[PDB]
Amino acid sequence: PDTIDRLIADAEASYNKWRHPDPYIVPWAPGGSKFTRNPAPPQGIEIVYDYGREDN
Amino acid sequence: GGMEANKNKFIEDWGTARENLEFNFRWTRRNLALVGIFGIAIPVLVYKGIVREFHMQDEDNGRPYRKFM
Amino acid sequence: MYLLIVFLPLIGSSFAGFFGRFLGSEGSAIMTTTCVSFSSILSLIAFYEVALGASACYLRIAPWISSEMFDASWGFLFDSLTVVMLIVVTFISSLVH
Amino acid sequence: HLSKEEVIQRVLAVVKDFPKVDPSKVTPDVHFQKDLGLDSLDNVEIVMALEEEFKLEIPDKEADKIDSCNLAIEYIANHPMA
Amino acid sequence: TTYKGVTIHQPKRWHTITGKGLCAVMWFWVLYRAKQDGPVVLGWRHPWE
Amino acid sequence: LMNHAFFKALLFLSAGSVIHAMSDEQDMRKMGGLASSFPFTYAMMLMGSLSLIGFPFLTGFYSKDVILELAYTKYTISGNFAFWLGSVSVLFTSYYSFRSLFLTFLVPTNSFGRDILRCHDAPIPMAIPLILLALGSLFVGYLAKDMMIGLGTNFWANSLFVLPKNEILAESEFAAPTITKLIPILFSTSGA
Amino acid sequence: GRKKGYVEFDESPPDDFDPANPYKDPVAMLEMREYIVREKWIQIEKAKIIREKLRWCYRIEGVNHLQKCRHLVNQYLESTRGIGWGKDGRHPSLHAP
Amino acid sequence: GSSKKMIATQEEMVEARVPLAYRDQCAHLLIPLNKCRQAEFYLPWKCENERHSYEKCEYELVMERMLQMQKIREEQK
Amino acid sequence: PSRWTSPGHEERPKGYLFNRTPPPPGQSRKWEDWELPCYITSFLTIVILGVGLNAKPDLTIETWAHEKALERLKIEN
Amino acid sequence: GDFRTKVWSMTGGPYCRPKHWKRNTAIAMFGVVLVCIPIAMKSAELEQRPHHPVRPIPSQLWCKNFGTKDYE
Amino acid sequence: SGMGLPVGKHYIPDKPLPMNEELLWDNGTPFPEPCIDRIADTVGKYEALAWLCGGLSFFASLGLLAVWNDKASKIPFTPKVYPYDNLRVELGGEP
Repeated sequence: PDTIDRLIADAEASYNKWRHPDPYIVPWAPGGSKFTRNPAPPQGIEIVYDYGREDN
Repeated sequence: GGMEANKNKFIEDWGTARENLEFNFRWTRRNLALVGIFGIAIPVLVYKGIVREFHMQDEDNGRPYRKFM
Repeated sequence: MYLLIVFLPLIGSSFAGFFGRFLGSEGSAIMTTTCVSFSSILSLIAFYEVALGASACYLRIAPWISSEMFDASWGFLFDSLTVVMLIVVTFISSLVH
Repeated sequence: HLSKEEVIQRVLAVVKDFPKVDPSKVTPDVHFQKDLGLDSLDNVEIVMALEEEFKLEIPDKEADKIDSCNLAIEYIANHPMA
Repeated sequence: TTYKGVTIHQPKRWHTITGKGLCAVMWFWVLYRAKQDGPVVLGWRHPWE
Repeated sequence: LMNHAFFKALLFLSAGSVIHAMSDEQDMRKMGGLASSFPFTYAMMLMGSLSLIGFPFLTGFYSKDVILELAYTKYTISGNFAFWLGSVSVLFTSYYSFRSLFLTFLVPTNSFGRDILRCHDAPIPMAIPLILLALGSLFVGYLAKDMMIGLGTNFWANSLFVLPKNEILAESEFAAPTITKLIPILFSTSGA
Repeated sequence: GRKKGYVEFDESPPDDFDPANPYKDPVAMLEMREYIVREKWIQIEKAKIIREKLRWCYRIEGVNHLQKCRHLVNQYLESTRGIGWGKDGRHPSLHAP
Repeated sequence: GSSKKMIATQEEMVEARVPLAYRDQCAHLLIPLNKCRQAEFYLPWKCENERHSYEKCEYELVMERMLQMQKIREEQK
Repeated sequence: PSRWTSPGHEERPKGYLFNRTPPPPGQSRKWEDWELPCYITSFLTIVILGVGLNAKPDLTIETWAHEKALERLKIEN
Repeated sequence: GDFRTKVWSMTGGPYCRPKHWKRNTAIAMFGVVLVCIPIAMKSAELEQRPHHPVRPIPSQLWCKNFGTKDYE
Repeated sequence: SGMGLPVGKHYIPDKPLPMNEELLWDNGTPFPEPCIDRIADTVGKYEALAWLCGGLSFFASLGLLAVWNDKASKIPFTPKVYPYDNLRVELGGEP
């Protein structure tokens, strides 16, 4: 397992050296062109009416 | 209504540490160099440049160079 | 005509941004597009008049920044170059709308 | 949204279109290592092919977690961008 | 039409007609202008010839 | 500037039509084989790209070629620098425009099957601007040549001022050798 | 209350003002300062009038504006010689007599 | 200099509003061409005779300058 | 169901202005104490500013010096 | 959305389709026509054309400041 | 154009924050990136600086080559001379 781990580390370094500068990303995937374009509204959000009044 | 932010202990600690930076000053080498460069040398250079601009204007006008503090 | 050229996009933009709840997604689009289209038509007429008629239109409304000789103003210089840019901007804006 | 039956059919097509796989013994509830006999690298190749067909991107951890047909169908059906 | 399991609908008739006609107009304009101003561009003869 | 406005707006509108139809793909590595499925949009892209390259007697042929001729005829260090970089930029522009055309439309399909099924060409209000921009990218360069870039035109009146010692338009037109006039076309076809 | 809305000032330096000792009389000092301000403003407005007629010369005359408005250019540039109060950054070739 | 006398005068060049950079010996032929261009909306197929004459005059001027510089270079060598 | 023909779904713009709960039908909302003085002083500010600034004589030193400069230029010329 | 229907925004909001958008757009057209009249009259009053045009032009119908300016 | 997926839950800090967390341009999304992002993560900052300096040096070398060319010394036409004293009065000379 030790030489397996060193092989894994060397392969990871080699991959980090030769990886594509701008790898393809699905547009809606994290980091794509469509990421967080028109997201659905978050749940559990409340709008309060008559916030500031002179008398309650 | 119940609009108060859900305060995070670590965020509040970060804010307090940021606003209490005065206790961490120690006159280290980096702090001394930064004070001597950006607190003295840069203002002195700016003042000298401004006085030089005024004196160049005086020379171009032919007047006698003005007196500054 | 020329202040209409300059301010027609502004009128449509202001009305659609202050009363967009009543115009809607289709009404606001129609309004902005027709304002820009009329601006482009008036720009073509101005091109005829100025560039093809060898004329030149000058306008001035208010001094804006008025100092001893800081002679700012709300003027409008309508030369052949200005009119060519007017056509380019207005036509592209209408097509993009 | 895309129907679960169509998800099952497309995943089964991806699995069946494999060299080291016998197309007869492919069922929505088979395991890559156990039933139809593939190693880890064939599993990740199949996951990549599923991504390419379905137009979706899986994080590496979940891609490793996908190790069987049933998991593949479950994940693809739960994904809203299938 | 479908070939293996994927069917692709034909592009709309007005799409095809518009694209083909506009490209044909482009190519005919290029050819006509080349015939008219060929020697002038290529230096064979001046415009006043 | 006017010619570039026309054909560049055309290119952007056509690319936006392609992107909108392809479910906001925007990446050329997954866009191959759309010439058949996008007849009108591909036609518009081809017209605009040829204009941008400066295919003879389009709207880009009447603008960039004269710029290159003037850069050559400006016998100065800056003129030589500009001429060299302009010629090489014409070569590179032809290369990347034709590469974009090939990758987006003519290269065999590399996109996912999900986008290929649901692809529809530009609707009427996305096609009316494209047709007008194509007509402009065809005839604006030819119609406005004598109006704007002509020899001693009083069209500009006093809007644009050029010193008598700085006018080299006629010098370029009647002095530039034929090979230097034809350099942009050769570089464009080599880049293609 | 004011009588009518038009300014009434005197176009003459205030009397009992000593140039040798301008600070002897405070009223004379302040009135002389006001008069100097008024004279400088008059010169500024004269330069502004010359500038306006120069700009309209440049607009009316087209390509041949360099020789038709040369006199106006020279007049304006000599008129802007001593306009300012603190324009010492302007080069003496254009701001010094 | 040049081998062509300047037919157009300063007064008529100013009246016609000929551009400054083109107030050369061919301005007398440019003046009718600019009037034609104004009359025909600067269309590139309307004023042909005047445009051809003006371009021929400009080409003659440029060829005169080329001959002068060639003579200068031959004298230098 | 064309977008240019079918009427819109919502009868009222979403939400309420100033996040104010609408009064029950047949009733008018009760004004705040500050509202009347604030609106009266706003209207008074508008009318006072407009009327006074438009009716104020143009007795500026700039216009006075412009008139004097015009007189001096006419005298000199 | 679920909570966006309770948020009042000047420019409609997400998916703003009022029931009477046609009538509102007609009223907006009329408002543009009304507001453009003073602007057009001010344009016709303030335009200055020192050069008489070569051809008759539409601006000659209302604008009268044609050739009435001199630099003296 | 069209509604997308929900962004998801952001990061609630559970460990003491760094003293420069304002240099973390975090949205309401679980994928924050610093306000200053290096587009080419593969190359180091100094390597990128060296490559950019090489490109600018190529531009400067091409400019020096243009200077060494002396194209103005090989002009084929004599400078144009205008009539009426080289348009002195028209350009603004003293009449």
